[PDB]
Amino acid sequence: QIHLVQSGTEVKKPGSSVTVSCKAYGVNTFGLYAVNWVRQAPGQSLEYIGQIWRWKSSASHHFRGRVLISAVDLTGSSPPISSLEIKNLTSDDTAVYFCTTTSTYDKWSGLHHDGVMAFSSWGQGTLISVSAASTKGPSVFPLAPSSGTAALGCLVKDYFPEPVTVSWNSGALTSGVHTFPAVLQSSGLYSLSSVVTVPSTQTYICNVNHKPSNTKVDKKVEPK
Amino acid sequence: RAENLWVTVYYGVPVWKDAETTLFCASDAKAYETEKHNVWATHACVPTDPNPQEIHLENVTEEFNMWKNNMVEQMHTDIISLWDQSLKPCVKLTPLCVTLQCTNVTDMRGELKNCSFNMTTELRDKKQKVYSLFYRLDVVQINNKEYRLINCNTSAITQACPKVSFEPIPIHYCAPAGFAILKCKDKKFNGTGPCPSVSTVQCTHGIKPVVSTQLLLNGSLAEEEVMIRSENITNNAKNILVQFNTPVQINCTRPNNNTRKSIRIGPGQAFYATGDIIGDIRQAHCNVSKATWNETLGKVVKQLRKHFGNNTIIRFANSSGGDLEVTTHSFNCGGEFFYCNTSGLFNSTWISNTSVNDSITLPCRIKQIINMWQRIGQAMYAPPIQGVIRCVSNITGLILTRDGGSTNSTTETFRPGGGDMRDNWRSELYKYKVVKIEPLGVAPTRCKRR
Amino acid sequence: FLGAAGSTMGAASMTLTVQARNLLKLTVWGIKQLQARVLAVERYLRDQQLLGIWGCSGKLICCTNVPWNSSWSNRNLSEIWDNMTWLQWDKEISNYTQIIYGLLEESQNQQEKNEQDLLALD
Amino acid sequence: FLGAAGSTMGAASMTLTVQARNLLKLTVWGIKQLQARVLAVERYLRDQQLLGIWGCSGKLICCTNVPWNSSWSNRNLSEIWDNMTWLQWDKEISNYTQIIYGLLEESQNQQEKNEQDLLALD
Amino acid sequence: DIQMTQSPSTLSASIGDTVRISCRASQSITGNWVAWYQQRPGKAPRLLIYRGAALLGGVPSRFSGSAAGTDFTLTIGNLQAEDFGTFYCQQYDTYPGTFGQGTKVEVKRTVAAPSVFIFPPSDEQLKSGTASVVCLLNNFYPREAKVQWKVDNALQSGNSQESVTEQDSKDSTYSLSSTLTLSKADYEKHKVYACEVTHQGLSSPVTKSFNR
Ligand SMILES: *[C@@H]1O[C@H](CO)[C@@H](O[C@@H]2O[C@H](CO)[C@@H](O[C@@H]3O[C@H](CO[C@H]4O[C@H](CO[C@H]5O[C@H](CO)[C@@H](O)[C@H](O)[C@@H]5O[C@H]5O[C@H](CO)[C@@H](O)[C@H](O)[C@@H]5O)[C@@H](O)[C@H](O[C@H]5O[C@H](CO)[C@@H](O)[C@H](O)[C@@H]5O[C@H]5O[C@H](CO)[C@@H](O)[C@H](O)[C@@H]5O)[C@@H]4O)[C@@H](O)[C@H](O[C@H]4O[C@H](CO)[C@@H](O)[C@H](O)[C@@H]4O[C@H]4O[C@H](CO)[C@@H](O)[C@H](O)[C@@H]4O[C@H]4O[C@H](CO)[C@@H](O)[C@H](O)[C@@H]4O)[C@@H]3O)[C@H](O)[C@H]2NC(C)=O)[C@H](O)[C@H]1NC(C)=O
Ligand SMILES: *[C@@H]1O[C@H](CO)[C@@H](O[C@@H]2O[C@H](CO)[C@@H](O[C@@H]3O[C@H](CO[C@H]4O[C@H](CO[C@H]5O[C@H](CO)[C@@H](O)[C@H](O)[C@@H]5O)[C@@H](O)[C@H](O[C@H]5O[C@H](CO)[C@@H](O)[C@H](O)[C@@H]5O)[C@@H]4O)[C@@H](O)[C@H](O[C@H]4O[C@H](CO)[C@@H](O)[C@H](O)[C@@H]4O[C@H]4O[C@H](CO)[C@@H](O)[C@H](O)[C@@H]4O[C@H]4O[C@H](CO)[C@@H](O)[C@H](O)[C@@H]4O)[C@@H]3O)[C@H](O)[C@H]2NC(C)=O)[C@H](O)[C@H]1NC(C)=O
Ligand SMILES: *[C@@H]1O[C@H](CO)[C@@H](O[C@@H]2O[C@H](CO)[C@@H](O[C@@H]3O[C@H](CO[C@H]4O[C@H](CO[C@H]5O[C@H](CO)[C@@H](O)[C@H](O)[C@@H]5O)[C@@H](O)[C@H](O[C@H]5O[C@H](CO)[C@@H](O)[C@H](O)[C@@H]5O[C@H]5O[C@H](CO)[C@@H](O)[C@H](O)[C@@H]5O)[C@@H]4O)[C@@H](O)[C@H](O[C@H]4O[C@H](CO)[C@@H](O)[C@H](O)[C@@H]4O)[C@@H]3O)[C@H](O)[C@H]2NC(C)=O)[C@H](O)[C@H]1NC(C)=O
Ligand SMILES: *[C@@H]1O[C@H](CO)[C@@H](O[C@@H]2O[C@H](CO)[C@@H](O[C@@H]3O[C@H](CO[C@H]4O[C@H](CO)[C@@H](O)[C@H](O)[C@@H]4O)[C@@H](O)[C@H](O[C@H]4O[C@H](CO)[C@@H](O)[C@H](O)[C@@H]4O[C@H]4O[C@H](CO)[C@@H](O)[C@H](O)[C@@H]4O[C@H]4O[C@H](CO)[C@@H](O)[C@H](O)[C@@H]4O)[C@@H]3O)[C@H](O)[C@H]2NC(C)=O)[C@H](O)[C@H]1NC(C)=O
Ligand SMILES: *[C@@H]1O[C@H](CO)[C@@H](O[C@@H]2O[C@H](CO)[C@@H](O[C@@H]3O[C@H](CO)[C@@H](O)[C@H](O[C@H]4O[C@H](CO)[C@@H](O)[C@H](O)[C@@H]4O[C@H]4O[C@H](CO)[C@@H](O)[C@H](O)[C@@H]4O)[C@@H]3O)[C@H](O)[C@H]2NC(C)=O)[C@H](O)[C@H]1NC(C)=O
Ligand SMILES: *[C@@H]1O[C@H](CO)[C@@H](O[C@@H]2O[C@H](CO)[C@@H](O[C@@H]3O[C@H](CO)[C@@H](O)[C@H](O)[C@@H]3O)[C@H](O)[C@H]2NC(C)=O)[C@H](O)[C@H]1NC(C)=O
Ligand SMILES: *[C@@H]1O[C@H](CO)[C@@H](O[C@@H]2O[C@H](CO)[C@@H](O)[C@H](O)[C@H]2NC(C)=O)[C@H](O)[C@H]1NC(C)=O
Ligand SMILES: *[C@@H]1O[C@H](CO)[C@@H](O[C@@H]2O[C@H](CO)[C@@H](O)[C@H](O)[C@H]2NC(C)=O)[C@H](O)[C@H]1NC(C)=O
Ligand SMILES: *[C@@H]1O[C@H](CO)[C@@H](O)[C@H](O)[C@H]1NC(C)=O
Ligand SMILES: *[C@@H]1O[C@H](CO)[C@@H](O)[C@H](O)[C@H]1NC(C)=O
Ligand SMILES: *[C@@H]1O[C@H](CO)[C@@H](O)[C@H](O)[C@H]1NC(C)=O
Ligand SMILES: *[C@@H]1O[C@H](CO)[C@@H](O)[C@H](O)[C@H]1NC(C)=O
Ligand SMILES: *[C@@H]1O[C@H](CO)[C@@H](O)[C@H](O)[C@H]1NC(C)=O
Repeated sequence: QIHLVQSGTEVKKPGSSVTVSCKAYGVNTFGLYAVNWVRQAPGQSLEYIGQIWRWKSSASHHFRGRVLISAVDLTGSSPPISSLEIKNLTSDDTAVYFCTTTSTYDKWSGLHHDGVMAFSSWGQGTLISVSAASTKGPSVFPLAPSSGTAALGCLVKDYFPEPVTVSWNSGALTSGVHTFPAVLQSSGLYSLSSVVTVPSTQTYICNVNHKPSNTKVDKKVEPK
Repeated sequence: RAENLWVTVYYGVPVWKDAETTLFCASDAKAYETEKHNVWATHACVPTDPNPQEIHLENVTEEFNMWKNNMVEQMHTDIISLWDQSLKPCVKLTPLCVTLQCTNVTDMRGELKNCSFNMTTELRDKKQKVYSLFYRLDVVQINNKEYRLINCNTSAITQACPKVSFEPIPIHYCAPAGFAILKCKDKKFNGTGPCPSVSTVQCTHGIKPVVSTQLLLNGSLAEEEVMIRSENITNNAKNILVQFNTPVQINCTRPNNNTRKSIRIGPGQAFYATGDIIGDIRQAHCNVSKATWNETLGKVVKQLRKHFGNNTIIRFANSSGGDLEVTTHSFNCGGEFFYCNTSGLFNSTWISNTSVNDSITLPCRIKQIINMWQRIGQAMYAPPIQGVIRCVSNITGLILTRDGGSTNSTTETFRPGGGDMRDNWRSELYKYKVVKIEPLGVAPTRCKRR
Repeated sequence: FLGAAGSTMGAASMTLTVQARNLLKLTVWGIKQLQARVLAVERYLRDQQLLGIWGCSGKLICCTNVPWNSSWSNRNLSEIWDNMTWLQWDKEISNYTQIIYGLLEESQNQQEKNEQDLLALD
Repeated sequence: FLGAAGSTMGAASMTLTVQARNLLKLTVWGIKQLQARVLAVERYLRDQQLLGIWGCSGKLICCTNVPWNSSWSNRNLSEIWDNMTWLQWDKEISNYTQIIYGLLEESQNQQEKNEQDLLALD
Repeated sequence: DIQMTQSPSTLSASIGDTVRISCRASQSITGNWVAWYQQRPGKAPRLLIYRGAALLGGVPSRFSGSAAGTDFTLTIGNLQAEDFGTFYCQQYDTYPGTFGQGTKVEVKRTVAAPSVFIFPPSDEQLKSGTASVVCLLNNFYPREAKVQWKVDNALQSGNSQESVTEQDSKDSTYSLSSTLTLSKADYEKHKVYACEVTHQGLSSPVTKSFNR
């Protein structure tokens, strides 16, 4: 059926230009299907950017001329693809971008209203993080239990860019584990934590994998 | 109380919705003077208006899909239903299943069989010892050489009347009152997407129901560039319909000058047997001019690269395999049914813009007993024709398939398609669709009432 | 003939009139050229019966005592006839269409003719 | 829908509106689902032609200039609408029904339209 | 340019309940051009209802829309687990389309008190020149809670960051973190560090501290 597969995660610095692509699988053509680009700010609501419909590119008065939506139809080697380019990137553009499409063939369908429409099919989404910071390795610190019951964990600080994958005993310990989401520190570096609840010897460990910095570093946890 | 306007009924407002209805035919009221005892469709068939009306709708954009078009399905069932109504009053050949004693004709490996058999006369007493002439394709041996009708084990058989003809005549499809037919006037249209310039007509243009495979014959030419159409292009399971710019001259003849026995299997019925062949000893052949086919190919091979990429190798090859209707070029000329070997035309290999004598020929086989459209229970016997048959048609398009073997990023090969006859009707019907008019409408205005 | 379908509703009122109108012994195909035109006259009378039972009783344009509800396409009058088109218009009213139909036959010609009968007595 | 058939004529005037309205390629049974609905539209137009040629020209209720004869169901007005029912009513008028029909087409729309034409000249 | 207002921004509802989320537009929308979307956390938003009452094919009958003038409302009967998430209302009435504030539908369950744990700074971190004290709130309901930092019985503003886990898949609970970032110099000038938490589960004030 209908499948919208977007590009990978793009991390670009302010002032630069970013281009994301949407490969539309299952769509016979963009003639019978209108394509809309919508972004979602983190912790915030959804915002309409622009569209391409009847092969005519269009965008909101916010982005007029600053945003370029181009698309090519179904070819012999690949499904229909649409592309969005944003020049003059800023820090407020860090929203997650979505590639959407809608069936326009039904002329009396409630989906569309003369260019402005709803969105039937949604893509995987593509996150664009705009920051001037440079990639750095995470600093890992153990959290030792003093003494009801007991709780112990590891602290990951000052890494960039996201994400990092934190495990316990290399996936052996999956229960009672709560991994807190990364917080953006005032220094522009990310920090998170992974804590495990323990009753009462086993001598646990932390498994941290940061792919952008290629640091697979592992730290242990000792009670004081 | 609170002002101001009031509802008011308007009748005949321009509002239509996409729908489906039952369409009738039209023959141009000349086809009726062509006579020859109900040629093809036209008998009581509706006379076409001498001045058809086409109204261009300005400031309008309508979205079309030819593969979802319902006019195709009605026409397909029409030709099929038309076919049966033609064979009902005719003479049924049922007692032709008699044993056939056959021998090799006096070159080219004995394609024709001279068959002796027993037959029932007007009287029910004495049989009749008579011989006939059948093509190798019409008979099958059963175990001197003894043969039988090829259709007898599968189904029954009936003979087409010599009075009627299979000659395709222009047929205009029209819509009843309250409906409308939309026409796409753009020069370049692939059958899908929005249409900038749309006009409406009561009747579609002249459409000749020419049933053919691997070659669209006597069709409508495209405008400017040649057209490439496919339901799902990247999908190799879907056929690719092509529309030509310039028509291709093709000659198919029956280089056998024949005679009709007109044997009497009464009372009242007379069968037309194939007598001896007087003339060139030859197999049926189809001619295509080397210069004209090549030029089209060069223009067509460039259009595929608007999809398959600027640079790539496109190789052509003959049919993969299957039923005879699929593997050969099937059509009707002069009442006879030819099956042509198109393998000679499709032998080529192309470069980015180019490919690495005065004439060409194509061996054709003749089969009188046919089941088209995968019909079981009814087999039609094409009656023999006096003299040599010669016919000239336009080749206006193709039915093509893409190989599934990939190596998608390397090269692609295309082969002649077949099967579904709806594609043949989709070739002429791509620019039309049916909508029903909704005249009733309501609008607010001040008039109220006394 | 449909020429104003792309034009505005205001311009579409001029050409309204053109839209109103544009052996037989065979065993088969006789039903094909019949079934089409019979449902046509059935579809024709289907519209005309509605025209009579409403406050029209006549063709083309006719008015009624049904007040236009604000909740039904709240608009500017020039935003309707001058700035908008019929296909685009029927699109929004699609929800209230069945509601309006009831007001014509029930609220009017049922309650109007009876109102008329009472006003015709004196 | 016929709900007042048992009720009095006076109550039966409220629900009057509801009474107004409620492949095909087969060789056989196609004539069975056809012959029924064709006489239906024939029976339909048969009533409507009478409605036009009389002083109605419109559906539901309409009045006329034909005076009610005493010899035709001499009655009390409240004995008709309030105390009596339609099936019971059509029963007595059964004799004068054909007489009344003549007064509508002849005495009115024949003599009225001509009367109107003479009143429309001045 | 239309502005969409949703109420509430988030709500607590149980399984089997009938949930009503309303929405109001800056102007009156007629022709009823309005859409409602469902978004489960970490997943792309899915289209549920268009034109305000019209349910999309494949969507359960439990969802019901209502559209009148400026006031719009979406009604969900027999609430179930898969229905929990964040919902959005959108208007395609005019160019361009604008969405609503969003409404987070949150699982209802008995109020659960947190178990507070405090972690003193690691040794290796102390050598870096900064010290971070981490206050922990384990599984608790509801999500809303307060954590204040008292140093030698004195409140602190700034240099404080908290983190909240998503509602747990099974326990339907939340977990909270608190991060206090200070330098090494300022860290040595004080003695006792305390973590004060107040939540609907405790029904009493709680404070966790360390004498280092
Ligand atoms: C069937 O049939 C049908 C019919 O017949 C068909 O259809 C078709 O289709 C096709 C497709 O395939 C198409 O084509 C397409 O188109 C599209 C569109 O275009 C349009 O648009 C554009 C854009 O727009 C924008 O911009 C502008 C500027 O200028 C403006 O003005 C506008 O307005 C817009 O804007 C907007 O927005 C903004 C924001 O955003 C705001 O602000 C504002 O306000 C607004 O709203 C444009 O540009 C264009 O234009 C152009 O063109 C035209 C013609 O066409 C012209 O007239 C003009 O003037 C111009 O021109 C120029 O250019 C051209 C180009 O080509 C040339 O030719 C000329 O000469 C000149 O130079 C229009 O308007 C488009 O987009 C596309 O494109 C694409 O493709 C191509 C190839 O083909 C290429 O080359 C390109 O490049 C592109 O690609 C892209 O994309 C892709 C995908 O996505 C990718 O992959 C790639 O890579 C690329 O990307 C790149 O680039 C970008 C930029 O762009 C960037 O970003 C990135 O990064 C990279 O770099 C195409 O072309 C057609 O049209 C149709 N047709 C009709 C008739 O319609 C179908 O197809 C069939 N089918 C089958 C199956 O067969
Ligand atoms: C007309 O014809 C055209 C062609 O002629 C037809 O086009 C065909 O359309 C179909 C769609 O029906 C396509 O199949 C789908 O393909 C997509 C995309 O697959 C591609 O991309 C994937 C990801 O690429 C990205 O990531 C990589 C890694 O970073 C990156 O490098 C890359 O650049 C890109 O950025 C690849 O994973 C994928 O590779 C895999 O598949 C190849 C094809 O089989 C194979 O060769 C590879 O070896 C590899 O195995 C490929 O490159 C698929 O996503 C999609 O899969 C869905 O459908 C299948 C059934 O076919 C189902 O089994 C799957 O589970 C999956 O369904 C998920 O998605 C649904 C939509 O979101 C969702 O509803 C489901 O519930 C399910 O999601 C569940 O699981 C996920 C985790 O698995 C979980 O997160 C969810 O929450 C949920 O639980 C299809 O396979 C054809 O590819 C395409 N043809 C061609 C030639 O491409 C068209 O259909 C025709 N139309 C008509 C009308 O006629
Ligand atoms: C104001 O007016 C507007 C007028 O549009 C009102 O909008 C309409 O409101 C109705 C109120 O409920 C809606 O009814 C409900 O519709 C659901 C979805 O219907 C649409 O989507 C279908 C799904 O399409 C997806 O899936 C297919 C298959 O995979 C894909 O191919 C698609 O691409 C999509 O991914 C779609 O199939 C429908 O289209 C079919 O039906 C409509 C009529 O409704 C026809 O016009 C279409 O031509 C088409 O019919 C053809 O195709 C089907 C096969 O698809 C054939 O079987 C047919 O014979 C025919 O050939 C729609 O566009 C339904 O799922 C839903 O049914 C469920 O729920 C009800 C209870 O609500 C149950 O009773 C059912 O049993 C079932 O559980 C329900 O019918 C209309 O969809 C909606 N839109 C329209 C009509 O276009 C709006 O509400 C009004 N406002 C107010 C306030 O009232
Ligand atoms: C795609 O479209 C193209 C173009 O539209 C189609 O090509 C059409 O093909 C038709 C045949 O299927 C053909 O019809 C022919 O018309 C010819 C011209 O008729 C006009 O001229 C004559 C005068 O010559 C006028 O009297 C007449 O009124 C017309 O104005 C006819 O000459 C053709 O008859 C001959 O051919 C057919 C088969 O093609 C035979 O059945 C027929 O019997 C005729 O053959 C005899 O006559 C020729 C000489 O004329 C002899 O050489 C031959 O051997 C035959 O002679 C013996 O047999 C007869 C009895 O059959 C006997 O009396 C005699 O003594 C001998 O024993 C035929 O009527 C269309 O004209 C043609 N279109 C055009 C524009 O030309 C193509 O089919 C379409 N594709 C498909 C798939 O349908
Ligand atoms: C399918 O069949 C069709 C029909 O047969 C083919 O199309 C025909 O193709 C031929 C040749 O390609 C063409 O014949 C020529 O037509 C010219 C007019 O267009 C004629 O002028 C010309 O006649 C001269 O040449 C003949 C042979 O050399 C002579 O016999 C004849 O008398 C002519 O000679 C005269 O003229 C010269 C000056 O030029 C003068 O000096 C002489 O004194 C004398 O006066 C040819 O006959 C047909 O016109 C084509 N028909 C159509 C309808 O287009 C088609 O090619 C076939 N396709 C395939 C694939 O085989
Ligand atoms: C296949 O198509 C090609 C065209 O792509 C055909 O090539 C054509 O060949 C003829 C010669 O046989 C060329 O005519 C020549 O014209 C030039 C210029 O007037 C003249 O100098 C030569 O003496 C000769 O007359 C013709 O131009 C050329 N086509 C093009 C477009 O240039 C080829 O003929 C086709 N295949 C066959 C069967 O030949
Ligand atoms: C096909 O075979 C038949 C015989 O079955 C041939 O007819 C015979 O032809 C010879 C001429 O050499 C005559 O002497 C015989 O009298 C014929 N017999 C009959 C029964 O007709 C026929 O000639 C063969 N095919 C043809 C006509 O070449
Ligand atoms: C159709 O044309 C092809 C190409 O000429 C024929 O292929 C020949 O097949 C025979 C065996 O039947 C081989 O001996 C030849 O070598 C083949 N020719 C070539 C050029 O390879 C084919 O036979 C023709 N007809 C049919 C019915 O297949
Ligand atoms: C043409 O029609 C469109 C939509 O029907 C409308 O927006 C436009 O104003 C119309 N043009 C004119 C000149 O009326
Ligand atoms: C195809 O050709 C066009 C110009 O004809 C060019 O812009 C494009 O880059 C080419 N694509 C390739 C070589 O993949
Ligand atoms: C209504 O139409 C008048 C045209 O005279 C225009 O000036 C006014 O701005 C319009 N107001 C609204 C609310 O559409
Ligand atoms: C006529 O009706 C009146 C009702 O007011 C009644 O009092 C009177 O007796 C009736 N007379 C006859 C003769 O029916
Ligand atoms: C019911 O009908 C009968 C006969 O139709 C009539 O006599 C009687 O008065 C009616 N009942 C009422 C309550 O009107």
